[PDB]
Amino acid sequence: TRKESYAIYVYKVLKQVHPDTGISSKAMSIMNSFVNDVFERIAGEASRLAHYNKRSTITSREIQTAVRLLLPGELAKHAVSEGTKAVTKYTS
Amino acid sequence: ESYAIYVYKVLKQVHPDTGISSKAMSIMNSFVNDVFERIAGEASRLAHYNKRSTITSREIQTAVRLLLPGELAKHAVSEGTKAVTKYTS
Amino acid sequence: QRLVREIAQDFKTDLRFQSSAVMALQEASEAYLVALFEDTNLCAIHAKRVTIMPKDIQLARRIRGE
Amino acid sequence: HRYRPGTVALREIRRYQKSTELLIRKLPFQRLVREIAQFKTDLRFQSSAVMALQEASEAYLVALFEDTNLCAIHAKRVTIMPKDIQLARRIRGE
Amino acid sequence: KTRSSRAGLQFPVGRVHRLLRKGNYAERVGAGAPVYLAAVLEYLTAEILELAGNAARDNKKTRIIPRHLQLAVRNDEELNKLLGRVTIAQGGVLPNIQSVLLP
Amino acid sequence: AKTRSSRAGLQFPVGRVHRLLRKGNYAERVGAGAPVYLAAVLEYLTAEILELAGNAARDNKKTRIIPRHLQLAVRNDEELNKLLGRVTIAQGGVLPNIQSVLLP
Amino acid sequence: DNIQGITKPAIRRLARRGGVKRISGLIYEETRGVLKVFLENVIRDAVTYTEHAKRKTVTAMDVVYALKRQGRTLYGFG
Amino acid sequence: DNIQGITKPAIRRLARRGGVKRISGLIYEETRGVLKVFLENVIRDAVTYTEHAKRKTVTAMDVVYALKRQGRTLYGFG
DNA sequence: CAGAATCCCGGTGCCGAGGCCGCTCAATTGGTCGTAGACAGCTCTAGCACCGCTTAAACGCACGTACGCGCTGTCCCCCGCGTTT
DNA sequence: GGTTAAAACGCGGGGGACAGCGCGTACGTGCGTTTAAGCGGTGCTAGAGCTGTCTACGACCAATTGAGCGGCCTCGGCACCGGGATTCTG
Repeated sequence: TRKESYAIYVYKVLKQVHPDTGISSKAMSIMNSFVNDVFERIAGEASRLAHYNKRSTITSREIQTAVRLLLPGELAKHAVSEGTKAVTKYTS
Repeated sequence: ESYAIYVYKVLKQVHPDTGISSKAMSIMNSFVNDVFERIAGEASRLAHYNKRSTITSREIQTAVRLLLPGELAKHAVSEGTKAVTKYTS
Repeated sequence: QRLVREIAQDFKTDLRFQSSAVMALQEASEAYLVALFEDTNLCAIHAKRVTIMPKDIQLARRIRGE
Repeated sequence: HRYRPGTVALREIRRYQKSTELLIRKLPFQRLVREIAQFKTDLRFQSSAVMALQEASEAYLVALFEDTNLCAIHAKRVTIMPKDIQLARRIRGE
Repeated sequence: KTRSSRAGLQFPVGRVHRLLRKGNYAERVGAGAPVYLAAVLEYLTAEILELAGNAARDNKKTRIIPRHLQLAVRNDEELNKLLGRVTIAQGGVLPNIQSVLLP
Repeated sequence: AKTRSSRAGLQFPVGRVHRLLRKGNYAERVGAGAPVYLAAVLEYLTAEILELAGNAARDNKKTRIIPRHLQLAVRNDEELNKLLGRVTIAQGGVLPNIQSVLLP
Repeated sequence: DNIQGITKPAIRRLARRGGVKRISGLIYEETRGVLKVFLENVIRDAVTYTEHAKRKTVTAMDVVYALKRQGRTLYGFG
Repeated sequence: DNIQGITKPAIRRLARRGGVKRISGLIYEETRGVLKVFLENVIRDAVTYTEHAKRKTVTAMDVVYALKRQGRTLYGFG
């Protein structure tokens, strides 16, 4: 039976940030674990926030708040910048 | 609303001639809320790991067994089982 | 209260506080410092010293994971 | 010819910090796990489970020993002693 | 009649049921979940209050105060484990002095 | 017809993230922009970590990225070390570190 | 400089509660720095929560949520 | 008595990886006790998960879930 | 300066990282509908500010010996190596 | 069932862990002076909070169809083994 993964997407990213570089299967599994872990953290924080303000809908604002709360230092700044850029381009 | 009156009703059964301050009442309120949140979240995880729609008494029991220490957990399970049995019988 | 106000000014100008919001901060801070000193005293004793030293505090924070 | 006491100790420190392999033998560890898993009689295990247990255990022991060494140094000693481990686990919150 | 009366408990089953159905934990809830949880909560509350009262009587008092809750919780092996990471306001600490400091 | 990933200029899949959100018991409704923002964040983090991984691989004269390289990259960066301070990586090993008082 | 408002005898008092017999002369500044760092983190989180809530006043529940986020649950201010 | 299978050379190698230069002769029993306690806790949680799952076989995901429960978060096993 | 460790250049060949081809199912679009909640408006109370007051408390100074420290003698035990199971 | 990597056992003796001493001065106990922390009283109002519009938004449904997980060859990045020159210790 078929199962979901992130391997191809990670490989596409890697081929963008290192045109000539291979990645082992163990590394791919670790990366899948990391992606899943971060996704869970952000989603749960967003739900907790959405519950605090009695909102039925989780919107980009809650996600941004969650990310800001969760990532330390300039990394949060860059993350917010990237997300905002992506959303802005998405609307147009 | 809160659990204040219910805490009182519990208090009077284990210590008739005693009182309790409002600060203690708030502390107990927080404790009840905290334990409820812990158990509920654990049960929600367990119900997710097995891909089941419903949280059942079995799920809550699993959560309790995971969360509490032993001697406490055993008595908790016994009380819950007695209560759920009396609920139907 | 003045210290809390001063350090809060660095995140959002023209804020306002609740009395309980400050009481909670004071409670948490006092408890945190009490625990820190409790561990630091053990550290100093393990060092076979009565006096408590900053190095003991640093060791306590390091081992604790801060 | 002899290397002076501690030299080979440093050599081992370097080489084992360089390497990434496991240090505990698999068969003894598997026997230990399957012995202390007797909670529920007549159990069955996936190999990956024992591998993850071994990984986590070795990681936990390394992390503990690091603080043990820190304590011993704080005590102005080279040799680690059980009291150092006890202090580490006390401060760590166990 | 109230479900608590049927179950012989003291905490309200119905409010727990509503909180479960409202707190976004799953798609469905079994009839027995709230009763079991209420029983557990009642047992824990009774345990805490019993120890608190014992602590209060030990100091010739009739009203339970946060200091008494602190003493009861911290003077127990398992409750302390359960509430290791909880700070109680106006709770204080346990009196103890290291033996290497007394003359 | 064009994919939402393409419409957003991202490499991670918007749709799968949307489905995981709507099938994860997090809220009653999900905003149309939440998955885009989240996918952007995840893609940025992935690129960020992979850059240091590839730098480690180049430093160690290797073409493939191995868990030891991931360990080195994560622990050699302060922000990542704070973010993943409670994560154990299999076959990752540790950092070379000898105290100055142990050696003459 | 309101950090100096955390008086030397106040720090001695906290230590006495902790069970410290003799205090060195540099403990006070180190404690000042530690407390500053801790308060900075907690306040940053609390103001983050407030600004997300669109409030201007900082509620106590926000302090509670922040302390929970740090991992120090507080009973009483609920 | 399989706890004696965690041999002195193995513990010495682990310490070496930890950065210890000189090891006392009494470390090994304490290490054995600590390892036993940790393994007991994790295995108890894993067995609990397995019994809830209605499985004879203890899966790796169960071990991962226990470690996540205790705050270790092992990567590389799904 | 013996000699134990280590790095270096080179050859062997394999197993695991990858490209290509198939085809589920899931991602997109167009469309309908209910209502979430952003917003518009009216209400008022803890927070904040100023003032005189009591007095709780911090602080500088005197000065003693408690104890933190450097140094010494010595013997407890751990490492490093070789042998056996 | 076989191979051999490994663990355990003996020994020499160097490493350092320990008990003890004389010494210096840091922090303790105590006092007198100064500060401003708390009271409470009076006052204003910023901003939290409670009544209510309506359309912006997401959930849901049908139909379409190509993006993603997989199977199967493919082949070269790397470990392994070897002979040798070369740091480092003692």
